[PDB]
Amino acid sequence: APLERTRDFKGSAIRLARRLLPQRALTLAVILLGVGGIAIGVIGPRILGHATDLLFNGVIGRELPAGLTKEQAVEAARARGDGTFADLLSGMDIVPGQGVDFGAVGRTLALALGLYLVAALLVWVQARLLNVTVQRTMVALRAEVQEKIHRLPLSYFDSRQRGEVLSRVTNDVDNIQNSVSMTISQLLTSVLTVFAVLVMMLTISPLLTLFTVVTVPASLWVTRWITRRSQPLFVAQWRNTGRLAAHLEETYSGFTIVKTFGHREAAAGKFAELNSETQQSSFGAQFFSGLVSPATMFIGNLSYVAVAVVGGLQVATGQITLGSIQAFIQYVRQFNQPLTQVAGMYNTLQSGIASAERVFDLLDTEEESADSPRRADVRTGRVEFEHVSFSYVPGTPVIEDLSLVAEPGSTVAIVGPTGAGKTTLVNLLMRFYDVDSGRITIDGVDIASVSRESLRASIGMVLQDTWLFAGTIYDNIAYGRPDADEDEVIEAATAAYVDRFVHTLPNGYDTRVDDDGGAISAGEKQLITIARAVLARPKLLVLDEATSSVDTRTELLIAHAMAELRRDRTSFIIAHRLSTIRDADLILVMDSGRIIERGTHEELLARHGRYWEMTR
Amino acid sequence: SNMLWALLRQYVRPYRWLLAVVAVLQVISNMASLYLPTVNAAIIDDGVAKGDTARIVELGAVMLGVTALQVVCAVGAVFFGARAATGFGHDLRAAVFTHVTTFSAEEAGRFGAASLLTRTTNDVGHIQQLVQLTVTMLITAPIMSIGGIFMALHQDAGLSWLLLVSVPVLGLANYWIIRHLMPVFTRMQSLIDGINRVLRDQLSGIRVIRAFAREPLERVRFAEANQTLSDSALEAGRWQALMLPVTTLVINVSSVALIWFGGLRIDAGQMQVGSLIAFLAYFMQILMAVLMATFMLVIFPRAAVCADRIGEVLSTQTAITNPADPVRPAAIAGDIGVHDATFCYPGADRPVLQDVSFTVPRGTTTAVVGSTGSGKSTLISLICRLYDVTSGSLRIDGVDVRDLDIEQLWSAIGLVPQRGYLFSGTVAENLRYGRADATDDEMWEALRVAAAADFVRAHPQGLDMPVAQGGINFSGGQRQRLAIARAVIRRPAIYLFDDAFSALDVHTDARVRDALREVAADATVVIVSQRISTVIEADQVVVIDDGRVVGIGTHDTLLADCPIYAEFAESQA
Repeated sequence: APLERTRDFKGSAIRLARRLLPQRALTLAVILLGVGGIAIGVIGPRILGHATDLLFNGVIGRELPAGLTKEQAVEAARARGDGTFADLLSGMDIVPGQGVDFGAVGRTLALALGLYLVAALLVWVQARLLNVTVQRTMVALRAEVQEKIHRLPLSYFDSRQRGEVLSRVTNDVDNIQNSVSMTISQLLTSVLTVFAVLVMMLTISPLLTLFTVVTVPASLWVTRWITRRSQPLFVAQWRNTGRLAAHLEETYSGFTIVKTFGHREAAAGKFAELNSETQQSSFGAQFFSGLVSPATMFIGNLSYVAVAVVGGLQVATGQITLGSIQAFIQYVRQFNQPLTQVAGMYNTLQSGIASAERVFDLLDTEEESADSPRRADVRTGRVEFEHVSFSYVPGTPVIEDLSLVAEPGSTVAIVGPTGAGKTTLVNLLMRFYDVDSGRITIDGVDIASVSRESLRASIGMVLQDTWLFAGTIYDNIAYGRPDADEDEVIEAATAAYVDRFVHTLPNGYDTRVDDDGGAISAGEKQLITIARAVLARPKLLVLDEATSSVDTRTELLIAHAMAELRRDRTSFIIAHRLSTIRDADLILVMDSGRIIERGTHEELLARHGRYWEMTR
Repeated sequence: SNMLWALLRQYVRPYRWLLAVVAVLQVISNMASLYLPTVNAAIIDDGVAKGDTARIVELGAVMLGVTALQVVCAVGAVFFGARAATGFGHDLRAAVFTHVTTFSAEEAGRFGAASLLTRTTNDVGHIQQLVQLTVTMLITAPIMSIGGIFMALHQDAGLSWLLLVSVPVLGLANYWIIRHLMPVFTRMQSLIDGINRVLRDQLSGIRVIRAFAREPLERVRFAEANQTLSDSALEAGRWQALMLPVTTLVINVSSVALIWFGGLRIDAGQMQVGSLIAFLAYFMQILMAVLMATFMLVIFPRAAVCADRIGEVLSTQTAITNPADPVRPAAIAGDIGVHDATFCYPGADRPVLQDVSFTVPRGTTTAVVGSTGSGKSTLISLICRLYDVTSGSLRIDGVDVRDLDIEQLWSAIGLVPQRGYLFSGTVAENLRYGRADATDDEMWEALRVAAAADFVRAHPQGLDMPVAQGGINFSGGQRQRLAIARAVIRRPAIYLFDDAFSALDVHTDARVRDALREVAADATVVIVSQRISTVIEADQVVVIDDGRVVGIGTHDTLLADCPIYAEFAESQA
C-alpha cells in the first residue's frame, strides 16, 4: 500500500511502547549510552577548535615586533591605517614574540583523541544492546500471535478473506520490527543530536544559530509539500501494478485457452497498454521521491553559506575566534544531516504503526468457549441429535428441528446438491460451531458438557482437502499419534494402501511431501491422510467421499482403504458414491442447508422425487 | 552472477546516453558539494587573515552560484536516473512476456503458472531497484572519493596523503565486515522464508490441527523456528553494530592527525588555516559517502539470483513454430489420421505414446479410453499442436499438422480442456471468446445445449453475471458447462473434449452428450475419458494402455474380445 488509514495513532503507539516496556533495563541502558555517545561527539569539534585557535594565535602574532603587549600592538595596527586588522588582533589572545606553543596543542589533541575513542566504544555497545532488545521483543510478539491463533474460533478464519490472516501474521510483524528498530535508533539519535548541537551553537554565538534554525521551517514545509504531492502518484503506481499482475496471471494460468481460441495478439496488445501505463507512473513516483532527497540539501547549503559569510565577517572584526567558527561549521553539518532523513523516518514509522494497529486488533478478538475439563468416553458411538438448530449467521437458520438416531454400526449418509453446505453436520459434530438449541448426545453425555481434546481425539475426520505439511511421509503419518514406534506407523501405512507407492518412490518414508515432492499425484495424499486417520484409532468417523482426478488403481485403493477404515465405527459419510448410499440408514438431503427429507432409500425410492433424480 | 550482467548489458543498451548524462551530472553535483568548503577556506585565507571584508562578501557571492549549480545538477540527475531505471524494466518484463507467450505448454509445464508470473513481475522489480540504487546511491562513492583526492591535491598537496591513508583503511575494514556479514544475511533470509512457510501450513490446515488435538505439537515447532530465526538475526546484527563506529572512528582519528600535522606544517610557513577548515569537510563527506555505498552493497546477491531465474526463462528455445511455407486448404475437414506417434518427453526414458495409429472419420465421435497414466491427454494435446510429435504423422485429412498455419488449425478447433477457466468479466464476454459477435439468442442456445442456461437464467443480473478472476466464484459443474458453452459457440469442425465430462453430474453428463449429438451431428468429436459411461455412445472407441493402442473397435466388439471389458467395466460397474 502507498499509505494506510491508521484510525488511531496515540493508543496504538502507546500500546506498542508498553509492549517494548518489559526490557526496561536494556532500554534505559540504550538511552543513556546514546546520550553519552552524543555528548562526547559534540564536545569534540570544540576541542579541535581550541587547537586551531592555538595555531592561529601563534601563526599571526609571531610577526608583531616583540616586547609589545596586546595593546601597543593593536594601537600600532590602528595608527598605520589597519583598523579592521586592529579589530582582528584585539579579538585574539596575542602575545607578540611567541607563536606555536606545541605542548599545549599536543595536550589538546591528546584529550580529543581519548574522547573520540570513548565515544566510538559507547556507540558500539549501544548498537549491541539495541539489537538485543529488539529481538527480545519480536520473539515475544510472535509467540503471542501464535498462542492467539490457536484459540480463535473457526468462525474467524472462515469469515475473513482468502489470504488475509496470513498477511496479518507474516508481513505485519516484519513492519513492526522495522518500525521499532528505526524509531529507537534513528529518532533517538537524531533528536538528541539536534538538541545537543543547538545548545552548543547557542554557546558559541546566538546569531549564526538563528540562521541555522531559521532554515528549518523551509525544510519541513518543502518535505510536507513534496509528500502531499507524491501520495497520489504512489496510489497510481500501486493500482497499475495490480492491474498488470492481474492480466499476467490470468493470461498465464489460462494460457492454453488464451492461445487456442485466437486471443493471442489481443493479450499482447492489452499487455503493452498496461506496461506503458505502469512505467509512466513508476517514473512519476520515483522522480518525486528523488526530488524530496536533495531539496533539503539545497536549503541546508543556503544556511551554510549564510553562516560562513557572517562568521567570516564577525571573526574578521574580533567578535568570535577562529576555532569557534570552525566548530560552528562542523555543527552546521551535523545539524543539517537529519533534516534530510525526516521524510523516510516518518514514512517507516507510519507504516509500522499501521501494521501494529492491524496486529493489535487481531490480538483483541474473543476466544472460543473455555471448554469444560471433562474427558469423553465414547464407548459405542450411538450419536443422537436432539432438536438441534444451527444458524451460521444469527437470524436466518441453516438447520431445523433435527433428530438423527445414528446407531453404532450405522452409516448415516448425506447426499445433495454440491455447495448446499453439506459440512454443517461435520462442523456441529466436531464442535467447530456451537448449536443454538438442542443436544448432541454421544452415548449418554453431550458434546457440549465435555472437553474438546478428548471429544475431537475420539472422532477422526477425512475431509476433501488433503492437508500435508512440510516433512517426510513418515512424519505426516505419525502426526496422527506421535508416540508410536515405526512398527505401529508402518502397520498403519500398510492398512491403508501406502506401502505400494512408498516402494515406488526412491526414498520412501523420508520423501519430503511438499518440499521437492513433485510426484505424489494428489491421490496418494488422500491415502496418506487415510493412514493418518487409521493410526489415531478413532471411534466415530466423519468423512466425505469426494474425489479428485479419478484414476482406476488409486480410486479402487481409496475405496477399499476407506471402506476398511469403517470397520464397526459409526460414520457420518458425505456420500458421493452409489454403493454407500445404497447401504445407508438415515439418508439426508440438504436443500441449501435445510435437511427436509429422510428415509432408508426404500421409502425414499418409492417417494423418490428429488432423491432418485439427484442420485442419478 | 554471470547472467545478471548478461541481461543488465543487453536491456540497458538503449539507455546509454541517459546513463552518460546521469554520470556527468552526478560528477558536477559532487564536485560542487566538495567545492563549497574550499571557497570557505579561501574566505578564511583572503578574508579573515588580513583586513579584507569585501573579499569575504565576493566569495559569498561565489558560494551562492555554486550551491545553485549543485541543486540544478542534482535534480537533473534524479530525473534522468528515474527515466532510465524505469525504461529498463519496461523493456525487461516485455522481452520476458513476448517470450513466455511463445511456449507450447511443454516448455511452460517446466515453470508453472505462478513461478512464471513472479519471474515476470517481481524479479524485474528487484533488478530495477538495483539499477535505480546504483544510479543514485552507488555512483556517489567513486566520484566523491576520486574528486576528494583531487581537491585535496589542489588545495594543499602535503596533507593529501592523509586522504590516501584514510580512504583505503576504511574501504578495507568495510570490505572485511561485508564479507563476514553477507552469508549470515542470506541464511537469515532463508530462515524468514521457513517461518513464513510454517505459518502458512498452520493456517491452511486449522481443522486438521484441531482434530487430532495437535496444538501443543504445533506450538513447539513454531517456537523452535522462532528461536532459530532470532539467533540468526542477532548474529547478523553483530556486524551491523560494528559497521558505523569504525567509520566514525576513522573520521575522528584522521581529523586529530590532520590538526597535528597541519599545525606542524603551518608553523613553517607552508600552509594557511583555511586548509584546516576545509580538510575536515573533505574527510567527513568522503568517508560518509563510502559508508553509505557499503551499506547499500548488501542488495546484490538477490539481484543475482533473480537474474538467474529470468535468464532461465529467456534461455529455453521454443520447438513448436509456424512452418516455412504454410500450405493452406480452403476448409479444414477434420479427418484426423494419427500414424505412429511417440512424443518422448524432453528428459526421460519412457516414450509416453508409442506406435499410435487410428483415423477418425469425417463426422463420427471417437472415445480414447485407457489407464490414467498411459498418455491419452497427450494424444488430445497432440491433435491441436500444443505438444508436438517426436516421430510419426498427424494428418488432418491430408496435410501433416506440422505444415499448417497454426492459426488456421486453431481456428478450426473447439477445445474443452480438463480444468475449466473463465476470465474476469461478464459471462457474455467469456462466451464472446468463441464467435466474437454473439447475438443473445446464440449465447442462450449455447448455454442450454451446455446444460448451463439454468443458473444463468435464474439470476438477477442474467447474461452479465460477474465472473471472478479464474471463474472461481462459480464451482465445478458451473465452470465446466460454461467452458462447454464457450466451445459450442464457435461451431467448429473438431470438438476436442480433453476430459471435459468427468467433473460433471452423470445425468447432466448424458443430457449434454445427447444435446451435442443432436447439434454436433455434422462434425468430428474426440473425447478422452476414463469413465466408460460416456463411451458407449461412441462409434470408434479406441483403447490406450502403456502407450499402445491395444484394442480398436465399437464398444460391442471391444467388450467381446479384449481385457478392457473385464478390467474397466467390472471396476466401474
